[PDB]
Amino acid sequence: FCPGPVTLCSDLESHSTEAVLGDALVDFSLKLYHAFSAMKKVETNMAFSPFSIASLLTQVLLGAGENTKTNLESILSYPKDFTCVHQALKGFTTKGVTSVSQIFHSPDLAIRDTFVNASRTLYSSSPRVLSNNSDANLELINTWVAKNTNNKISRLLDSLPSDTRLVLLNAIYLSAKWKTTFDPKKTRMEPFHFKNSVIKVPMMNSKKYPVAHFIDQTLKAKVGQLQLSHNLSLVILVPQNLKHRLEDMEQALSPSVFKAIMEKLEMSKFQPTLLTLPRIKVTTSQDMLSIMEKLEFFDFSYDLNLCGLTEDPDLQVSAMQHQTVLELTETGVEAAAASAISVARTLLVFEVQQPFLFVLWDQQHKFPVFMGRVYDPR
Repeated sequence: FCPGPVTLCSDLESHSTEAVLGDALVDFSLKLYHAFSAMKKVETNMAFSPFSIASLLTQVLLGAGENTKTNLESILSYPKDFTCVHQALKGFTTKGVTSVSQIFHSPDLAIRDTFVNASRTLYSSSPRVLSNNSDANLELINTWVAKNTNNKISRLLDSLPSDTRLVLLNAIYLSAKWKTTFDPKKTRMEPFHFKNSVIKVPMMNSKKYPVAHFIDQTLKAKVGQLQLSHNLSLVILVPQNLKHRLEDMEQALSPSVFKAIMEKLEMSKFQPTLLTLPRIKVTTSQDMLSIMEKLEFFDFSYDLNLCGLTEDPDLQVSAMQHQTVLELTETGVEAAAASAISVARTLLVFEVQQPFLFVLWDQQHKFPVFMGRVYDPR
């Protein structure tokens, strides 16, 4: 027994589910954030895409039965009978990233016909078959990923198991950039508070950068939003004083707090601000089967039901890999506006000079495209 293929939703029904999906992706983002943080060493930079990971998992969900279906739904925070999710996900795609997801399988694993067309339609690729030797396959996968990421991700995999039957892959990079360009002639070495010490890093600077910002009292953090191209923004969360550790802020960032931060920002206006921050440059490669286990999802390596994908009775995911590349330097779409001098006696300020958490936020559909943290900008 296996659930028959999911039925397509009308356009109207699919638009109604955007808000549900937005809510789930926020929930899911936080579960990932803590699991990513639990896998990594204590004071490290990281960046991941809840959206593109969710999309990959949802494409797997498309082929799941039994407990795996329920277990995936829980992880993803989807309610039962969320059948339009596969179309809504496709509608949320942002052109400010290039994301590539793919399922690769051995030749001895037969993919069902009903999964092939559903997959292509809804996720823009049907599963791809691997070769009969594994050296060939590594290079097949890495070349495919390079090809499809305009060479930003050229080594998604270092190795593969020798008995590889099913591989799940997502690679993603940010192509959007700052709506307002930073003047590279102003970038300056400034202090950044890291460990108990002060280090100097290059900081992008403006005296009047449009920033929407406030102070959140539950987080004890300054919250600032910078506008990007493609209806995306970067939201930066920095603990107020050096008194506060990023760790404590991480704990306090619940889904309600997170949501509230986002609803507040949609209503906060962008204002001329004295702004200082490092260049943000983070690449993270993560074995996602360890993350799925941290999230207490075990099905990929034990008792898997992907009956919709394949009839094969002895199935496990041999590898699941995610890579984000996220880079924001001075380059922006538009030149800074001008003002005549000071006029102002009081100027707004937002300076990023200690470890911080970030969310790259989709303003149109209200979800996190990326999330992560920077401890050391070098």
